[PDB]
Amino acid sequence: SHTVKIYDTCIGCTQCVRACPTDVLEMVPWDGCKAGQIASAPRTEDCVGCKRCETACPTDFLSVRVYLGGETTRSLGLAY
Amino acid sequence: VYKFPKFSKALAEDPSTRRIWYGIATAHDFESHDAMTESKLYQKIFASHFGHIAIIFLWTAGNLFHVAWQGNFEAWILNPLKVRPIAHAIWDPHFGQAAYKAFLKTSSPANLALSGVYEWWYTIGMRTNNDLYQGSFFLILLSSLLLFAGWLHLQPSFRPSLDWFKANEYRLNHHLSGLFGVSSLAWTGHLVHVAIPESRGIHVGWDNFLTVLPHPEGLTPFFSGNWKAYAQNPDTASHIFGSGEGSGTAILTFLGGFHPQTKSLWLTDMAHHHLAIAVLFIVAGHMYRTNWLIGHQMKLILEAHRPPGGRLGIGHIGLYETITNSLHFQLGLALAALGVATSLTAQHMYALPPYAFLASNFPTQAALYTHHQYIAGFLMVGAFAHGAIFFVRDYDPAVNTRNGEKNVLARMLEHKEAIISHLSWVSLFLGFHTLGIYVHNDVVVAFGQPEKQILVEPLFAEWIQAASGKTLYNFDLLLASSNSPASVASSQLWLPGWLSAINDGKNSLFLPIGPGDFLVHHAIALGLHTTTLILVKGALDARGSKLMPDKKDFGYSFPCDGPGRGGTCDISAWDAFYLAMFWMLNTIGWVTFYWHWKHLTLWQGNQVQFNESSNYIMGWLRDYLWLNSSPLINGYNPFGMNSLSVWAWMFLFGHLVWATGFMFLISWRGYWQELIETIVWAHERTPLANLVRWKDKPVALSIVQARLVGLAHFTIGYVLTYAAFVIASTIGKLG
Amino acid sequence: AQSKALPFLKAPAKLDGSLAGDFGFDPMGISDQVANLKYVRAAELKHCRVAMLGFLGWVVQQYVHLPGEIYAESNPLKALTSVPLLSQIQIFLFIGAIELATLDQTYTADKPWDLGFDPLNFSKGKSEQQMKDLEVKELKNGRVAMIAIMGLIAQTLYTGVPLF
Amino acid sequence: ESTYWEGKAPPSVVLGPFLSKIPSGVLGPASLVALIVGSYCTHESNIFNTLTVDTIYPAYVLGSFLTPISWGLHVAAWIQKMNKA
Amino acid sequence: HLITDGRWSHGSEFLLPSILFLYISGWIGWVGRKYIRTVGQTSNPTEKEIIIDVPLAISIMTSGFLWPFAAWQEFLSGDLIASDETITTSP
Amino acid sequence: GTPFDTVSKDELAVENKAMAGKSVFERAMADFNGRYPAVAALGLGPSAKAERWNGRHAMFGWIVLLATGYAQAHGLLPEGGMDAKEWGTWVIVSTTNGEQVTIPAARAAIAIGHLHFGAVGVFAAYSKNSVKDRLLLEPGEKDEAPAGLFPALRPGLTKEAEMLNGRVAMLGLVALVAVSAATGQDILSVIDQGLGGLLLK
Amino acid sequence: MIYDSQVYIALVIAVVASVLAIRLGATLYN
Ligand code: CLA
Ligand code: CLA
Ligand code: CLA
Ligand SMILES: CC(/C=C/C=C(C)/C=C/[C@@]12O[C@]1(C)C[C@@H](O)CC2(C)C)=C\C=C\C=C(C)\C=C\C=C(C)\C=C\[C@@]12O[C@]1(C)C[C@@H](O)CC2(C)C
Ligand SMILES: CC(/C=C/C=C(C)/C=C/[C@@]12O[C@]1(C)C[C@@H](O)CC2(C)C)=C\C=C\C=C(C)\C=C\C=C(C)\C=C\[C@@]12O[C@]1(C)C[C@@H](O)CC2(C)C
Ligand SMILES: CC(/C=C/C=C(C)/C=C/[C@@]12O[C@]1(C)C[C@@H](O)CC2(C)C)=C\C=C\C=C(C)\C=C\C=C(C)\C=C\[C@@]12O[C@]1(C)C[C@@H](O)CC2(C)C
Ligand SMILES: CC1=C(/C=C/C(C)=C/C=C/C(C)=C/C=C/C=C(C)/C=C/C=C(C)/C=C/C2=C(C)CCCC2(C)C)C(C)(C)CCC1
Ligand code: SF4
Repeated sequence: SHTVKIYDTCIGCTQCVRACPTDVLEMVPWDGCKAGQIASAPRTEDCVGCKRCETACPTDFLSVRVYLGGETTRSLGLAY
Repeated sequence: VYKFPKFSKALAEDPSTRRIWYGIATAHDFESHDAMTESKLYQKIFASHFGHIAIIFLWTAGNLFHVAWQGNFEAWILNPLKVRPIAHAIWDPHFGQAAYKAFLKTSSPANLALSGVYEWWYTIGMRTNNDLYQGSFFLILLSSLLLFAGWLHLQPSFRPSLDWFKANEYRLNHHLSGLFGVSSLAWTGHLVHVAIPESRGIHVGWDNFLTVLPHPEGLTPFFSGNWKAYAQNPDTASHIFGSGEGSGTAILTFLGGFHPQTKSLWLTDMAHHHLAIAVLFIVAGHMYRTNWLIGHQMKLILEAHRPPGGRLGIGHIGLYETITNSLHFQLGLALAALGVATSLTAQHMYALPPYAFLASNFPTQAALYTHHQYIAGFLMVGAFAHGAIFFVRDYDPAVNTRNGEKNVLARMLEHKEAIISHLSWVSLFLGFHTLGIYVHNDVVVAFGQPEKQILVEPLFAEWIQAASGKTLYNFDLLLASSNSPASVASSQLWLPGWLSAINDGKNSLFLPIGPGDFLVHHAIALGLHTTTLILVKGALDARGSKLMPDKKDFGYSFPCDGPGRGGTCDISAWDAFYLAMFWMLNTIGWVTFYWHWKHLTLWQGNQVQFNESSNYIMGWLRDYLWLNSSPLINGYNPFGMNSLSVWAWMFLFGHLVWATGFMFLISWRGYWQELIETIVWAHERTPLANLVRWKDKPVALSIVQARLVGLAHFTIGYVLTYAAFVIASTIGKLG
Repeated sequence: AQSKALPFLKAPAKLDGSLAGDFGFDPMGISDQVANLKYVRAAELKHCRVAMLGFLGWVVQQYVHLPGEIYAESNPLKALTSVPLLSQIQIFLFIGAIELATLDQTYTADKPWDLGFDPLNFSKGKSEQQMKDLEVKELKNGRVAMIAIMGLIAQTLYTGVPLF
Repeated sequence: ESTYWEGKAPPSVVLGPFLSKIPSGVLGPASLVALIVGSYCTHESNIFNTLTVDTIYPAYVLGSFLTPISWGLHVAAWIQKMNKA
Repeated sequence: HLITDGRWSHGSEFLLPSILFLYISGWIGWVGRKYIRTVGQTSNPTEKEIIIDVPLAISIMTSGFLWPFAAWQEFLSGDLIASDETITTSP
Repeated sequence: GTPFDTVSKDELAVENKAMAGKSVFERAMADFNGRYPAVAALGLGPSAKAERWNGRHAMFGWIVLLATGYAQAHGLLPEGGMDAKEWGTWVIVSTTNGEQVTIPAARAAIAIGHLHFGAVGVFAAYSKNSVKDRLLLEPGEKDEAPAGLFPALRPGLTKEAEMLNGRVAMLGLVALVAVSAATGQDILSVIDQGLGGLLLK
Repeated sequence: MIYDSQVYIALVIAVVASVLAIRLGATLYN
């Protein structure tokens, strides 16, 4: 499964979570930004690696980073 | 679906066919394997080196055995200029009677030998098919030795530690002195003892070598210091190679130039060369410090080399630990040196043929030059790729930095933009203007007015030729003058031989050059600069850029960073290697095209055809490719076939593999995953085939794998089609 | 200092005490690279035994020959080529059969030179001091034979006189 | 140890424990003498008299080797002079 | 055949055309750089690059005949080269 | 060389006390089985199953060699060479001067007979569930126990009898090849000499 | 022309080099 990391440059704009096609990211409470929220990656087993999450990231060099790793039938997007 | 990639658990859990594909392509990346330590890494690399040397020796033994068994070496000895060497016999059940008849040579269908091994083995003193068999036997014994050593050094009590592997001074002392100097000394011993008398008709085998004196005085002049005695009475100008007629007694001489009969370097010249090289390397092998308190510690040498004014930063202080702890830095250095060395071999074995009767073997000359230049390009690209790998995974900025200031290597990443910008400027400059002059000549000649061509005389290169003694450009410079101190100094040692060879129209020694040579050399410079630009950009930008300031966290080879930020196709350092492979192939193609056309015109005699038509592109296309491709394509026609039929088949095969590479390069993934899904549905929903199901889920090749496969097809097709063309054209044009 | 053979040098670290025949003779420090002295002692003893047998065979072939004609050559180096290849290949196959089991044995055992060869039981009942003395005798004789067999080969290759 | 340097001249340890103790007043004149001798040997083996098989003269050859050496001797002489030696 | 080693005897083959091109190309580069730096200090620098300020463009273009002198009067004042406001990648 | 250790103390050989005693045959078998599993588990290599099968084949082949000698002596074994026009250029052996020496027809016929027998063997190999004695070992099956230096003297159609006769036949083939190589005659010539003359008569 | 004995023993020696190769191959692990 791929690896997804969140960095404290998160501004809690939720654009990553609402762009994930496989429900990998979610918004959790935080105290490091104005919005009081930070993205989390608790379901990386469903991560497919499409990187839509970081295409919607407005922070300078990203706050969500996807590191491709071992492959799985879920991560390979295999309907068969 | 398990246990194949034993070295990687991440791959072994892949349910798709990607596991099998990636298991092959990651088998030799030992540093990325599961449960990996440095000691195991060095030990496995050591054993793999032993197995590799064993493979090389087995390959040489096979060549020797097949020349001894199915060749015509003995017949070729008596008539080297008319008998065509045979590589090995052919047994192919698909042959028709016509193919058998056409490939029939003596007793069985056989392949002509284009490796030049006949001339090489004849020069070093082999005259019998039993001498080759002895060499094959000995080489198989050596292969057995190396395999036993490789097995032994994986045993518990014989596995070397990291300190032994990283002992730089000991390895350098031994490699230099022992390997280079002592191997040169032993080669001089063989050259003299066996080769020198065998060229003079005296047989020196493994029986009468302790009783046949290589020199009549017999080691007396060496100890007495009368070393001139070994140079007295050299081979005359009427000496027949392999016979005592017109021979001499000298063993170490300066003669320069070539043998008047074989048109190759004097055997006594090469023995003296190897003796001098042996002495020099044995001396140089005592430089570094070992257990006897004298020598050099290279850490101190590197650290002490900081310019006092200060322009290289802190100097080379951190380079010792950087190189020692990285196997990719050393691999890149070795590959760059090997690439330069084999480029040197290619450029010198045609200008200064070292083997008897090899100058008149035009197909083998072309094959050898092309082979070595392609190997050179491969080695250079590998050196740069491993430099990029070192940047990605082995480079440590802390080691190469002292109190903010950066050392000589870390400073290469500070002006990396300057380096890349100036490489780009040079590439654009050369490309723009070389293409401009070529297209100007194209248009001007096409319009029927060739006098308006832009033809620049290569005066700088002709100046060098005159400096070495060529009296063809009326420069009267250094050795073209009989009064210059450069000429008076060697007027009694090697000028008469050298001048007689450089000032000869039948040699390849310093071929006469004109405007076509100028333009093609500028094309070669453009190719070199662009390949260097791609490779250097990939190496320096390997650790990150503006589009990906964390590229080092993704490794040397990864597909992309996604469609975000405008698109990040081919952003990894591996992709820079992948792109530079095309430019290396193009540059080597230009070099080999130039060499082959120049030598085809020289051998055929119509050197005016090259000097006139080489200044414009259509000249190349019409007079090299279209003209010399006629014998090759008529290797088989609706009327018959020739022994060149295999070369035409290889020509078409190379074109096919090239275009399949085009498939794998133009069409990307995603289009092949959906098609594979449709095929999967079709297989799953059809009777009589539902009984058979795959264990690994069939998926499309990964992006990086697809790039590799397309590059492999491109390169294999390129090499095969050009080898077929050059060989068949030379054979069919020059008899 | 600690070398008995070279009373002035100090021996290397691995040359001490046990492993009879230890006279501190390792000026080049070869023992510093080997992990232990087991394999090098096994190789030295194999060379010692082969050289003893070679010297004995050299002298006997000088004086005594088998009844057949093929064994009538007096010069051992000339007999190397005069003797039919069948005899030499049989000898080589016998040696290799002895050598493969000991190949499995040598690289792992604590006493690779101890092949268990004692048909006459010359060591049964001997004390430790007597056993060490026997080992010293064997090593001495073997080193002298090695020097001697190399000298015989050199003098036969250089003068043609196989003895004296 | 610590051959690394950033001042005006490197420490004398970079010369080895044989040249580290030579006074600069010895190395300097020795370097000049070696350079002159090597240049003369080179100009006597060649240039002034053309080389021949019968005329090699190990003195001139060995001599000529003092020219490359001279370079090192005067570099060491400067290093010693700047290090108050 | 063109003799481009540098000798003035065959100076009309390469050297004089070389000087002519260097003058013309320096003119082009100088006027382009001057226009870029001039409209780079206005409210909408990007707009003035697709829609050229033809008056200012004509003003700058005819002023390029002094490009060798202007270049060796701006390099002396340090106005030709940036120093450290230029951006650099991560390594 | 001196300031470091070439071999680390953590990587040292340990004497395998598990092979104490264990005569060279048992030691070799254990070393082969431990070093090369999944081919030892199949019964391949120095195994009793492989030895039994090879002994059976050696006995049958002594019979085949006798039959071949008889056929050569008694005017059988067709004469001439194969027809290159009929069987392609792959049957051509050499072309000395304008004539094509082809594979002898006798060699082709003998190869066809050997192909018959080898096909029977291949069928029996891919017929494991219907044959009395399989070729390879089933997972779990354990190799019959080595017979030793001398198998039990049990006359008749016994496992020991077949074992002993297979060993004898394989040794006979080894001796036959050794005699042919050392002396230099044909294999059938050696068999003829070793039968007095009653084969090629 | 080399004899049958010359080719045969070269083949036998090649076999020995093959057994040494698999031993190195198996020692470099699966
Ligand atoms: C005298 C002792 C000696 C000798 C002969 C060798 C020999 C060798 N060692 Mg080695 N080694 C030694 C001592 C020695 N070593 C010591 C003491 C150490 C420990 C410090 C090591 C540690 C060591 C390691 C760790 C490894 C080796 C390896 C090798 C092999 C290299 C591959 C090969 O075949 O190259 C053959 C090369 C040649 C015959 C010569 C090459 C000729 C060059 C290319 C031409 C250059 C000419 C010229 C300069 C070209 C430029 C033109 C000029 C104008 C500039 C080679 C057999 C490697 C190997 O493969 O292991 C099996 C390896 O991995 N050694
Ligand atoms: C002695 C030289 C040498 C050595 C020791 C290495 C060693 C290494 N290289 Mg390297 N390399 C070299 C030369 C060398 N290379 C050269 C010359 C190039 C330029 C072409 C490269 C380019 C290169 C790249 C781009 C990469 C490596 C990588 C690696 C590492 C893993 C290798 C691997 O996984 O193999 C895998 C082996 C294969 C996939 C087999 C490929 C076989 C090719 C396709 C040819 C087979 C087709 C054949 C010709 C069939 C003929 C067709 C017929 C019809 C005629 C390893 C440390 C990789 C790495 O991760 O390094 C850390 C990596 O990404 N190297
Ligand atoms: C007109 C302004 C201008 C100036 C002063 C420069 C100056 C430079 N460029 Mg450059 N460039 C320009 C426009 C300009 N460029 C444009 C429009 C492009 C897009 C095609 C490029 C693409 C480009 C590349 C790809 C590279 C450079 C490089 C360079 C440097 C080396 C010179 C060179 O290789 O020329 C390159 C020149 C060209 C490739 C042709 C430029 C096209 C025309 C002639 C320029 C445009 C004229 C413009 C419309 C005039 C309008 C002004 C008017 C309204 C007043 C140098 C800093 C190289 C570098 O970094 O080396 C250090 C390099 O690799 N440039
Ligand atoms: C053979 C030998 C020892 C053999 C011992 C054997 C086999 C013992 C085997 C057993 O004990 C075991 C293992 C185990 C027991 O349970 C069973 C037996 C079987 C009992 C020693 C030779 C030892 C041989 C030695 C030391 C030889 C020294 C030779 C010298 C000095 C020669 C010098 C010369 O040859 C040159 C150099 C040049 C010539 O020209 C001049 C001269 C002078 C002739
Ligand atoms: C001698 C032999 C093996 C000898 C092995 C030895 C000494 C091993 C010794 C070691 O293990 C120890 C002791 C200890 C180890 O630590 C070390 C070593 C040293 C490794 C095998 C012969 C093996 C001989 C064999 C297997 C013969 C097979 C013959 C067959 C199958 C018959 C075939 C035919 O019938 C056909 C097919 C068709 C007919 O036309 C033709 C024929 C040929 C007649
Ligand atoms: C067993 C054998 C053949 C067995 C054949 C069988 C079972 C055939 C069974 C059949 O069902 C088939 C298959 C097919 C049916 O249509 C026919 C029958 C018949 C029904 C041959 C052995 C053949 C055995 C031979 C040839 C043995 C040769 C031995 C030699 C030379 C020994 C030499 C030595 O003994 C000395 C001299 C001295 C010692 O110290 C050293 C050595 C070397 C050991
Ligand atoms: C990336 C990288 C890398 C790589 C790199 C490379 C690959 C490089 C290449 C390089 C090269 C490839 C170089 C080359 C060089 C060359 C030279 C440097 C030459 C010189 C020459 C000379 C000097 C000569 C001279 C002369 C003359 C001219 C005449 C004759 C005589 C004489 C000799 C005098 C590494 C890994 C390291 C690291 C990391 C980074
Ligand atoms: S890849 Fe990016 S987008 Fe696709 S799931 Fe994993 S996180 Fe969400």
